[PDB]
Amino acid sequence: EELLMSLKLKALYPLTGGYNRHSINPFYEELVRPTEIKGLWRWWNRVLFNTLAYSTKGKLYTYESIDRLFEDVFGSENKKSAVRLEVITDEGNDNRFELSYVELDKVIDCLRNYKRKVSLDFIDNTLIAEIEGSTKIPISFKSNLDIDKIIKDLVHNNKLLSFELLGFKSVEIDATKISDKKILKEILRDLITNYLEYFNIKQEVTFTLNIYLDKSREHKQNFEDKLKFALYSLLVFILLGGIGRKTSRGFGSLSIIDVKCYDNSICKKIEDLAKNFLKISSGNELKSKIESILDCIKNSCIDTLYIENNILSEIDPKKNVVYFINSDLFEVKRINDKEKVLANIYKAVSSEGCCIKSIITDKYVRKSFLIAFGGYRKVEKDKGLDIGFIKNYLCETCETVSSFNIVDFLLSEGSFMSDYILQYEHRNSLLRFKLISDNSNNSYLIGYILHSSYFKKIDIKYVRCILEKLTYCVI
Amino acid sequence: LYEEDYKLALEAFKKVFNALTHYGAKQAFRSRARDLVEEIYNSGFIPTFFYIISKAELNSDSLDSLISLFSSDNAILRGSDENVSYSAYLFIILYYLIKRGIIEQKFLIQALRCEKTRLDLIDKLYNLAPIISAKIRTYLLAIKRLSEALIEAR
Amino acid sequence: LYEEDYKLALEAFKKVFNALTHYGAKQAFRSRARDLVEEIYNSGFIPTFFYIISKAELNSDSLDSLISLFSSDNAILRGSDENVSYSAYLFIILYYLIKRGIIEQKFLIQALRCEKTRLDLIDKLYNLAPIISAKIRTYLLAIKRLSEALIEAR
Amino acid sequence: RIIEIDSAKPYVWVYVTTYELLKKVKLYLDSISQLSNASFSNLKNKIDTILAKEGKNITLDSDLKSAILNEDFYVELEALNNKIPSIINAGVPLLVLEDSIGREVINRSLIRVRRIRIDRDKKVVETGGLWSEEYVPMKTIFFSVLLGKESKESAIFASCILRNLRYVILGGKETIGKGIVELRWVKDVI
Amino acid sequence: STQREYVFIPITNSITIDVKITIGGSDHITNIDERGIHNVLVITGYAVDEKNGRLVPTLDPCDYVKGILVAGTPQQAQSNDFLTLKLPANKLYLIRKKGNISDDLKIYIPYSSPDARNSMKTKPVSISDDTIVNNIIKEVFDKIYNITQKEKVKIEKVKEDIKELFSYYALEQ
Amino acid sequence: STQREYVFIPITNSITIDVKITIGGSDHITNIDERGIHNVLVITGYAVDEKNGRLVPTLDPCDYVKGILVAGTPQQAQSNDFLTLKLPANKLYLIRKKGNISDDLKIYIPYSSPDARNSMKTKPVSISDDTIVNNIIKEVFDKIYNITQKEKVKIEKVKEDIKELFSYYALEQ
Amino acid sequence: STQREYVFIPITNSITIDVKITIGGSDHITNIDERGIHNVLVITGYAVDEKNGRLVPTLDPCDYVKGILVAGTPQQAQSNDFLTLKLPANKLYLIRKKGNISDDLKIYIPYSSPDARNSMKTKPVSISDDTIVNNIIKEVFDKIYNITQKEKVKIEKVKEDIKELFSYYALEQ
Amino acid sequence: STQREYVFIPITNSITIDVKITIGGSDHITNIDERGIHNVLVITGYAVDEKNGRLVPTLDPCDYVKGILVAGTPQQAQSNDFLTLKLPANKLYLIRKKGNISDDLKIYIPYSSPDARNSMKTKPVSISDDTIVNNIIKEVFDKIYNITQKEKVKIEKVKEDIKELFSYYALEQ
Amino acid sequence: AIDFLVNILELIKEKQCNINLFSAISLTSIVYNNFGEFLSNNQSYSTNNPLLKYHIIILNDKNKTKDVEEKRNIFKREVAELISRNFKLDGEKVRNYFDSLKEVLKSLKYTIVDVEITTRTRALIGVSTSLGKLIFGSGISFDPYMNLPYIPASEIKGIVRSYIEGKLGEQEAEEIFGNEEREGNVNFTDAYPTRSKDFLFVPDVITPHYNGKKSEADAEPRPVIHLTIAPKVTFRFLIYYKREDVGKPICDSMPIILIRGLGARSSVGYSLFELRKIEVIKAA
Repeated sequence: EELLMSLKLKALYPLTGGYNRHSINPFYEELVRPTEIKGLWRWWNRVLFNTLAYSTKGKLYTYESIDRLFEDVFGSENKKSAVRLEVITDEGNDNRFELSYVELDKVIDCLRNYKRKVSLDFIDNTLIAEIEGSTKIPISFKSNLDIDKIIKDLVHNNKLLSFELLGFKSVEIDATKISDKKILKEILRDLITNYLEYFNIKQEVTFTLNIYLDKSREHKQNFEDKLKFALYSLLVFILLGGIGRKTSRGFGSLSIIDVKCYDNSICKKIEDLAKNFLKISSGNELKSKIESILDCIKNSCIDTLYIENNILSEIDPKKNVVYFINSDLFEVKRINDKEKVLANIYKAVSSEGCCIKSIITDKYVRKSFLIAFGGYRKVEKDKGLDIGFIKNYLCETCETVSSFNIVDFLLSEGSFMSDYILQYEHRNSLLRFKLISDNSNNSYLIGYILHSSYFKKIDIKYVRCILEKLTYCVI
Repeated sequence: LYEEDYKLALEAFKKVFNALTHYGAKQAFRSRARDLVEEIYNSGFIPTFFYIISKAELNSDSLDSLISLFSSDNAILRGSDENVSYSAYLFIILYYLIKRGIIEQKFLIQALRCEKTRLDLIDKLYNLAPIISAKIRTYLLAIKRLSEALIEAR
Repeated sequence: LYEEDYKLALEAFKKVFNALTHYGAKQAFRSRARDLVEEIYNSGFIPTFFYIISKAELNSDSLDSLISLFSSDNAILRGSDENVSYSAYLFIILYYLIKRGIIEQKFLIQALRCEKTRLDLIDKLYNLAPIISAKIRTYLLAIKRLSEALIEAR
Repeated sequence: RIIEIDSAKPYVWVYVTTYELLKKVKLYLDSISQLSNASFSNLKNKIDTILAKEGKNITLDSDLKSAILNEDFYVELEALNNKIPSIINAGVPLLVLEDSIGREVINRSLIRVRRIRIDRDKKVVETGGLWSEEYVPMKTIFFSVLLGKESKESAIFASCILRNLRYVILGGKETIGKGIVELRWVKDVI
Repeated sequence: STQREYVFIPITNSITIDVKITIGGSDHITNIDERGIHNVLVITGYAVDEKNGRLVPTLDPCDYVKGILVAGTPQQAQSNDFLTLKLPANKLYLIRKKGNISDDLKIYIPYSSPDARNSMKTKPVSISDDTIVNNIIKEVFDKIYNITQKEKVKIEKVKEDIKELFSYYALEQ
Repeated sequence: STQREYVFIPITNSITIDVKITIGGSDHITNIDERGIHNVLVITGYAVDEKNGRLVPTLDPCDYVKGILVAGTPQQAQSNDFLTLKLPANKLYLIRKKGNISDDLKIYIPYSSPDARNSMKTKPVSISDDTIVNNIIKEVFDKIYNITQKEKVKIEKVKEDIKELFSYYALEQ
Repeated sequence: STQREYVFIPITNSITIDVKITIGGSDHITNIDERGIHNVLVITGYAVDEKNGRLVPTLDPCDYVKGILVAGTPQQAQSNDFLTLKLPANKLYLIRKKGNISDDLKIYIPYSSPDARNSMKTKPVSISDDTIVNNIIKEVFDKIYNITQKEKVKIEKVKEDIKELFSYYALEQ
Repeated sequence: STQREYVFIPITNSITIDVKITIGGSDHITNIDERGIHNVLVITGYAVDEKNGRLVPTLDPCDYVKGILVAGTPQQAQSNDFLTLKLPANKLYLIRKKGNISDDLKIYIPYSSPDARNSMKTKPVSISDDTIVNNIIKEVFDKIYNITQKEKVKIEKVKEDIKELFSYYALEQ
Repeated sequence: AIDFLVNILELIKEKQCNINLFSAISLTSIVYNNFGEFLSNNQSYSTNNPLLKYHIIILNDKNKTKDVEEKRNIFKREVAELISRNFKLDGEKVRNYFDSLKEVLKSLKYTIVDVEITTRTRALIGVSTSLGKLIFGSGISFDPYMNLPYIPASEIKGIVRSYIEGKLGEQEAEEIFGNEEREGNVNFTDAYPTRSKDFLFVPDVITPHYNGKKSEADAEPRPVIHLTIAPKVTFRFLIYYKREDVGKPICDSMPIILIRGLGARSSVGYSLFELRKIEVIKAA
């Protein structure tokens, strides 16, 4: 019906994917997918709602229940979302990955009559086509986009980006049988495409975010208040985590450039509260603002109006997992060098990182802390290991040296949490980072740790110590 | 001589006029009546019967209401407008099939109670489709007339 | 003995209903039966046929259950609902193709496995498409009706 | 909808007829030629020129050897004369198929579009508000005959009205723009 | 285990002292939530025995007695003439279901002897005549669900449904 | 020829006196004839200025303010701050055309300078809270159409079609 | 802050000397990048008055004009005939949008009075007769965008969408 | 709540003084819209006593008295001989229903004693003699429905119908 | 007959505007759904067909079934890119057809409203329709005789009606569009794309992680490659009528509705159009 509020944001090295899992394709360029903005807004809405409930009600709720509650504001299969997003990006040119000539004509004759895992490398602005059969022919190409070698350095000096680049750089061509210069040209051309589109990593991508509102369409009894809470959660999402891939490692970190309202009776309490972030003084003051917004969500806003209505549903521990926030783990610092810290995050979130070697020196406990907090890790029963050792520090029936421990994680008989913690490959990292910085040259670093619902014992002060130390060492 | 089919249609419309409490359900049953007799004339009985049971949504909640309408008089079909329209018309058809002894009422009621024997009901109906389609014509025409008489349109 | 499309649809739906133990599988099968017919019209019977086969994701173990479903009446389709539904509909179409004698059972069962056959199956389908498409759709309309009737809405 | 390799021109669609339809056309022409002074030897010649070559699929004016019609029916064709005039005055080829393969190809050649009704209050599809509709493709040709008896009003009817009847609106759903159609008057076409 | 109790609900007020439990657990399968009764049970092939009204096993598929389930155990002075049985929560031909049952349950049935000396000619009777419908709210539906008048000021809904929802077949003998 | 006066219809008390003549000639364009208001004029690109109510000329085509028409001349203190113009009764965005109009029509509309001293943040305002409707039916719909309480017993019809039809856009500042 | 100048673009020559800030800064609303006139503006309910062309206010939703927005202020002897107004960059109906606006603007509109003496029966006019596009290119598009002939050489390209994209309604009286 | 009084309309003028209330509220269900009286009331088993016409209660289901139902209270001088009642708007045999009802109503009825002193033979009396229709208009259709001779120039559309819309039974005894 | 399936991809790559796209996609769906079989067969290896590519590519060396299963996803992506790349918009068919139709309607004394709208961001129209549904699981409203994606006339009429309704009351809506008791008064035609900058279709993806999941425990991505209608495509459709008092709303409503959505999943800003041009030709 009418425009609710506008937001002008900015992302730190957004890693937005697409159908080809890159930010650019032969057809269009999308650096900010509003689909991801809505999805992440809803994810942070559920996170914030479970946070608010856990504090002022003690209990938690499943995701399906939570978005059944917000159905009238975020839409569902039985209702159109009342809020329409519209991402408007500055420099929204008709960009498209145009590859003029690759001029191979030689590697084709290299790999014929054989099978080779042709790899790729970008040493010193010179794409070389490494061949596992011991050949490193330097490829000469011309593409539409250009990489200032700042991005090449960013990718090469970052153990994280360079890791996910493993998939986008190799093909195990088998040409001992049927082979042809025409089809190998197509293969290697699409491979150079798939590898060069990886390096579209801009930095400081700004954009506007219009948010329209079908004003009434009908006025349910408790709509306006769910709307205001959803806006609160949108603000939180902008302040914590950002768009794109690897947001738990700082990439695509959002930061407010500007805000605006167009129905004061709804959003003014968010416009001023976000203008708050239009200029940050110091890391302590930023952490103060973060505690302020979380506190406000807990007491200085609508804190309990409808939770007592029977549409939600209690979670079931040992079978369901939800993420809420502990407002005490928010370790802000100052960085003033973004590439360095983005590369250094790996020194913290890896089993063999310098900035985590020191804090948790056991080499059998670091694994436990990470598997518990660092998303998914790949562990297999080969040596006297996890099933023997980490199982101790994760099974709740243990000794307090490793305070954290899972709910249904049993000695040699972990029923369901054993798999979800050890064998489920898609698990976000509770330990997350961010690089908010705007309108003043100074730049900060949030380091927070989401709170799960599969901890049946947690030492807040201990992991807060670990997180303080982490947020210190990476800088 | 007898026009017993008109008597049966009368004593069945008596029932279904006192189960569709909401008026819209009456108007929609009238819509079903003015149409399904033509459909059963043209496209035979089995296709029309399938189209009726499909639009009826014979969930066990409704089936109890029908098995009660068979005996009780304080029964009430529950559901939406169209669902109870097709449920009432299914009851019309089944009433005729029972009273004229084409089916055994014990068997029919035992079928509607179970979630499986309804398939056997439909099968036994399939085996009797010619006789049923020859017999039920006057009954359904009487029901159509009663419906368009005793019910205002929309 | 020759059985009409409604009789055949009932006979197939009976055993495919007694083979989807879980209820989510039943509701998914209903969701299939209610749109795969319009899809078969719009995109042809051979494209949609192999779309059903693929989306069934047979894995040579559920394929065994499907084959057993012809012989026995105690067989049970196994897998996920979004796959068991497609396996059930695949069996529906296979039951038609076999019963009407359009394609021999040995040929079909030999397809769906043993990749060499699948292509000559494609060619045989392109030979018989006018034979099948004549009335496969009115056989499947009855399945749509039966599923909408005897299966709850999810 | 046709898909075919090996043509000097790739066609997107093609007209399709069966011998039974041409038999009905010839029947109309015969009947009205018995019941009136009118005689249409041009149409009758063009039509039985085809009907002679029945019992197999025929392409009037093209080099299409074989094709797949409506992505389901593979047909092997054979040209008729590459000389016979076009009754459908458009260079688009005219397939004339045997029946029992043309019956489906034509039944399957219509347009079933699905429509819905939006629940104005929650902006989703209403319950039970979804249906399909058959349209007949644009440029479909229907043959028909208009007849009249002597009245001196009939003469006037055929003297300016049928000389000024060009386009009309048939059937329903006109507001979806689905009615417009044009009449040809063979007597001034052939 | 979790054990529910079935009760005959005829027009006969023979239900005063026949149980031991109002609530017992935190739940009866039967629910009443501002919308009428839910999870009403039906028992078929049985009839009521108004002279000491109880469930009698006849062999007619038409005889059905709807009733309600309450978590309980009868009066600790029975099992001589009460059909006790345990089912996996699925063979329960329930009516107006609200949720799901825990796939195990034990229930009791008020049984009366077949008494093969008189033809058990049974007749259908519906619950009308609010005189007996008004009190039966207090007589059983309040003494058990005492939330009545504490949540439902619109008793007439839970009054009009039993007028139409519950029924049985009657011996009238 | 003739002349008309346009008047906005908001939920605010800006409706009392921006007009001087009540009947003027013999016919007002807008009529209420046993089916509700007729010949309503819609104007787009304009918003209302409830604080000293006038139609602010904006450029956004989405905003609009609907009102009713009467014949007369404004208050004998204007024509310096009004959009006065004559339109041939067929270039009007008329709704529910009851009859045809003489194709000559000069209309007076409350104008206000766009006031380039703040960003014009307009918002859609729908008429609710029926007591507002009862006040505005008396302030002008009575001051204009004496037919209220002269023929109309179905005033609940004109109340509701006003409730659902008349909408507008205001600066809300 | 930012004040934008609207210039009507009909097929008349009333755009020669009407603005004073030809450049001033380095930003524009309307631009030109190798693909046509980006960010064109359209206003509804107004038509042009070619005799010293200006936008007369009518009330027809079919009446529209297509012009461009540039940074300027007219002749410094005006603002007695223009509609100064400030809008939040979304009350602008803009075709061929390219750039994300700065959420705020201020617009001067070449405006005429309604001329309440004769009905403004209008008629659309299209841009043809390339002698009308040939000159204006040097009158407005090269008087302002001097980068044309210095960055853009295919004025023929622009000669197309000027003949196509822009249109308007005119009074013809 | 709401109070209405039903006033008989026999061929006698015993009605002139039988109510004190002309409007009372604002809506009588008896309405007149350009076409004759709408929502006319009829009661069964009743016949009137024109000599000081009051409703004698008979028992004959053919005995019906046709009159109009107006909001008011009788003369503030009765209920010692006039029947009062409270009926929820679904128990009123309203004919010519054009508008709907307020889902409840309190009704008063001009009643008289049974007068058990003779065979209570009632007489079918049909309103004829449009001369008596005339005075009936000025007696009640003008005192109460003052809108007569102000809006309806087609009083014959209210003169022709009362000759047929109203027939009743009188005792003449 | 099977050679047609084997060569359909070459066909798309060569004709590119004169294949029946509907049948082409429905036929290559058979390839996509029998991939492993069409792969493991001696296809009469044609150096120009896109399926030879997957014989020399090697994924997951050890296991074969998972190798085929990943080759199939790569093939789906390549099919989407192929349709997007080769099938472009010739455009002149639509111009000639609309000119002819306009002349026809003028002969019938219809006030015409020629309207061309440009798509701003890549649009989805008729996602539940059948074109690529057999491959991508989500279609596009495609007219397989004009051989061009189209916006249904019903859809445009319905959006216009919903807007005019929310603006001027259901009463006026029905006075313009007609209720169940009298005919409408405004006639729409399907919208066909006249001109497009570079592409017509472009691929896209949707990846629901937490759609209908209880918690973080059963969540997972689930990407859905699907075609959309590229930006900058300019569709065109007519509007005609005779009751000349209905044009005024149609003039007003048109430029406002298009700034909102006109297709599917517009809430997340996908089917957004610009009103390029409105031309009117009165009945005189």
